[PDB]
Amino acid sequence: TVTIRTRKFMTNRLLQRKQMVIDVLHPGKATVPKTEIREKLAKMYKTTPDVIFVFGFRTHFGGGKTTGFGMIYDSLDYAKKNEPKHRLARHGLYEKKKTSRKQRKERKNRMKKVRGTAKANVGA
Amino acid sequence: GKCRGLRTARKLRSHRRDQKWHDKQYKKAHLGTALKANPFGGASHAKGIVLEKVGVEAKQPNSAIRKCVRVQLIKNGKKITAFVPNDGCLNFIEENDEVLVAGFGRKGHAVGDIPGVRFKVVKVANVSLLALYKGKKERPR
Amino acid sequence: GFIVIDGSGALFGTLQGNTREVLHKFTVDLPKKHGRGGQSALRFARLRMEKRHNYVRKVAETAVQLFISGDKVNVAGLVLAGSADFKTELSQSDMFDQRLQSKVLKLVDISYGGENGFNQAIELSTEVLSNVKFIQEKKLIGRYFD
Amino acid sequence: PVARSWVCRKTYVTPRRPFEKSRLDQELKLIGEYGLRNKREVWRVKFTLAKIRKAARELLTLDEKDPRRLFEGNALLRRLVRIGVLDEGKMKLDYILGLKIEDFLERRLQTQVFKLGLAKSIHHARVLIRQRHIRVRKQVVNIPSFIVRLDSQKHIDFSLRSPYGGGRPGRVKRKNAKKGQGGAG
Amino acid sequence: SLARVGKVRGQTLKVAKQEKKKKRTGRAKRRMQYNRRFVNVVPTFGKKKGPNANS
RNA sequence: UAGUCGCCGUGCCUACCAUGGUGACCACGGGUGACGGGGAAUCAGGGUUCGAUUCCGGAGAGGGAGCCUGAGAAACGGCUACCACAUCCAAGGAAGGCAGCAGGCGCGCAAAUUACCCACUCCCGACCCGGGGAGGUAGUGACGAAAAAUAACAAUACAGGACUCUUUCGAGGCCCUGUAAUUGGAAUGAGUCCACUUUAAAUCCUUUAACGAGGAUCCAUUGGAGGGCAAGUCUGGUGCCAG
Ligand SMILES: [Mg+2]
Ligand SMILES: [Mg+2]
Ligand SMILES: [Mg+2]
Ligand SMILES: [Mg+2]
Ligand SMILES: [Mg+2]
Ligand SMILES: [Mg+2]
Ligand SMILES: [Mg+2]
Ligand SMILES: [Mg+2]
Ligand SMILES: [Mg+2]
Ligand SMILES: [Mg+2]
Ligand SMILES: [Mg+2]
Ligand SMILES: [Mg+2]
Repeated sequence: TVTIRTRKFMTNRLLQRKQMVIDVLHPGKATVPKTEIREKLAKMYKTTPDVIFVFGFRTHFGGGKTTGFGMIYDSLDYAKKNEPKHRLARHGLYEKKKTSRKQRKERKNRMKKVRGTAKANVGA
Repeated sequence: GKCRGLRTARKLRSHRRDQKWHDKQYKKAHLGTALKANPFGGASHAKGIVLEKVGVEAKQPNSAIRKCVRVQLIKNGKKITAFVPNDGCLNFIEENDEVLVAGFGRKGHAVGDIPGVRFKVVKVANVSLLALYKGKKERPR
Repeated sequence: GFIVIDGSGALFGTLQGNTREVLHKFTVDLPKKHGRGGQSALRFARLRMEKRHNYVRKVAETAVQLFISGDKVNVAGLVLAGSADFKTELSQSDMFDQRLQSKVLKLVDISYGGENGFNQAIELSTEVLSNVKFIQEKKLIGRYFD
Repeated sequence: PVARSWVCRKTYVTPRRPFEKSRLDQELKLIGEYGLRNKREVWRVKFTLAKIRKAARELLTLDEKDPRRLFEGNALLRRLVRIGVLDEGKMKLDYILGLKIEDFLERRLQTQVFKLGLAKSIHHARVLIRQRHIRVRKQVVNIPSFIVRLDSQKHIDFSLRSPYGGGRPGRVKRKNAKKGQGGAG
Repeated sequence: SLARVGKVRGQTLKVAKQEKKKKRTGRAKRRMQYNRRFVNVVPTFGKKKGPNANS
């Protein structure tokens, strides 16, 4: 029982892509998940669902309208080439490393302390 | 005014500047001798140690034995007669215990029977004297 | 008066001629030496000495509260007490009052930390409280048990 | 250095005399009529009125044919006619002095609801509103103080997602239906 | 003298507090009050007696 | 007047002449719990006090002083002294500065977690790749601002009031208002809690299944009750004592 119109749709000549805010109507239910949303936009836009990365939905109070931003890239190669790291890890195909920022800093200074070949021995 | 001249701004202002000082309250605010003499030094509260319990007798028509307590402040060393108010609260105040003291709502003026006592006790040993009087909390022993 | 310090917990108690009294006692959750390894262990003793001194600040504050009276001691004697040099930091600390350093009667080491140790520190005092009948009793009954 | 606003103010002012017997009377009369929660709630209205009268005097005090006075007056007028207090024929800022608080309190939603009759009492109306039972033009309304414009006054009715509306029963009928059904077997 | 501290409060009879029906609250409580002022009573001659006026 | 220095003008500095300049229009000197301003609080109109504080300008990194290096420093997370204070030594020596962030001592009436991240904003660098306790994000936080629950309704009794009626008292009930631990079912979060979304990964919030309220025990407080000042000559104790 979902319906989807587009809003502020635009044709970008410089990445040769289209971008628009997807206005959904979804009465009586939660924020619909992104996996299904991507497959269904894929069939909407006559494109594979691999490339459609959609994010930032927010259901309004009252509960018959979510809003999230979306754009569709011309290739997988171009999207992977020029797309956010956080927006790939949303899905899992990319996975940021889970080394804490302070531990990287402490690494930097610990390496900064010693001169010479012991640099290799610095890493664990 | 009396000199309602168009160019006597200076003469007027000067006169005003001299006469503000004859007002007793302005002088009170701006000379330091009052602020420095006050042990509170422009403060609401002040901590202090109890060193003895004193029964000061009341003034006329009235007739009563007010229960005050001689505190010595830590920061200055000055001595104060902080009065404990209500019924049966003095048995709580043990000697050699820290109490937070406040004013008495008069800005340097004696109040009624208790002659020359501008201060009252709020806490005892991180324990509100109210809570002890009401019976909500207990003294830590 | 008597201040009793320990990594376990404190205790404050007074002493008349014959009678022994207890004034106050408390706890502090000073986290221990193991704390956190590798990263922190090298800088652990420095942070821990700061925290121990903060505990020292709290003990110091209690002694000022009790043994000071308008920057002048009202109780006659004050026996500081602790183990592992707890009392010495309390003695030499700058929070500890100078008019009081004039009248530091004694510092006394104890074990385990507590009331029995409070009693032992009285036994080390013994010679200091010569005027007291409790001390003369301690010495006499010490010979009687001999 | 931080990315914050810090712009806020108090919305109301307390009365200068605390125990006027006539004042206490008046606040109680109006409370009884309109089912309000306390006196602050009124006084914040008194504050909005205070703003209106003070600006209204400013324009009257200016000279006529001041382009500032004309534009500002016509904008104030737009807001008042939109809410639908004064009539569009009636719009002129001298009548603002001959003007009273009750006309603004009339356009609260708890009152407008009791007047409409869809609520039994004014208090019931309040209980319904706060219980999220009703909507306006596809927009769920939790807040009884909502000032209803004339455009959106007519479109009030029950909501579709409601036990009262065409939907599932509430928590208590869930308990009474489940408990009564279990009592049956 | 300092002998009499805390005499009377103590010697009075420490009576236990009796139970009562919980009072109405909030908006409804203020409603009830309004009603007890205006809507219930009718005009009566003379000087009005106070709320807790008992005799 | 003539030079020195200095990037130029000038007691900036040097030398030689002249003897001037300010002052009751408050100079000069002393104080200031004074960094300044943009502003805030208060108000009829006039005014009064405050303004360290997230934007601008100034000055400063223990005290004073001196300098190399550099386009730019009289730099303090660069050096050299003396002074103040502190840390180790095999005795010859070594090294030092949180008015950066956290955190701590001390002073006090008086003030927060050694948390996460460059994903947003911008900045630096030789830069399509690096770094950023600037900044942002969470934790605590009753300095304060906005909205908003802690019951609502019906039927039975009763007391009353517009109606018909009735000499009053009472009677008939279309009308009601209130009340009654008298019944009746209807409605909700707070919370519990599957599932998504949120988002760097989470959390909170919004949406949603399932539990979650009849004394809706899911127990709302602080101050008062002679006057000033809205409101008990109610009951028991004390008797210039206590307050
Ligand atoms: Mg400005
Ligand atoms: Mg500035
Ligand atoms: Mg400036
Ligand atoms: Mg500086
Ligand atoms: Mg320097
Ligand atoms: Mg550092
Ligand atoms: Mg610097
Ligand atoms: Mg410092
Ligand atoms: Mg960034
Ligand atoms: Mg920072
Ligand atoms: Mg009064
Ligand atoms: Mg009265």
